[PDB]
Amino acid sequence: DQLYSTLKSILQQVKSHQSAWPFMEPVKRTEAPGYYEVIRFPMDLKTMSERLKNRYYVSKKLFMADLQRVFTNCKEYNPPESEYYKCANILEKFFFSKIKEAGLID
Ligand SMILES: CNc1cnn(C)c(=O)c1Cl
Repeated sequence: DQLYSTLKSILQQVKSHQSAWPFMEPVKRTEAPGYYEVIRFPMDLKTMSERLKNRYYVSKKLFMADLQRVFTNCKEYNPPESEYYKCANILEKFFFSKIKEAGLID
């Protein structure tokens, strides 16, 4: 399947990015005590990798939703000038450039 191959490529490029490090695994409670009382829909790149493997991403829309959720969680939780927020905006720019380069559409 060509969608799977394209999404796998985009996701791995995102994961290899220097600004992806905060988003690689679920936020640990020890890193942010009470995070899971605040953030209703946690998401991270490890979870997305498994979802990709399990053939969840049958559309661009589903893939976009999860990656975008990584960023919105980060911006909802963290101050605008925090390193985490800064990484989210850098990685989001990159993400959208990868979507465009792949020609990924609905
Ligand atoms: C390691 N990533 C983390 C850690 N703490 N918080 C609050 C975050 O939002 C993220 Cl992405």
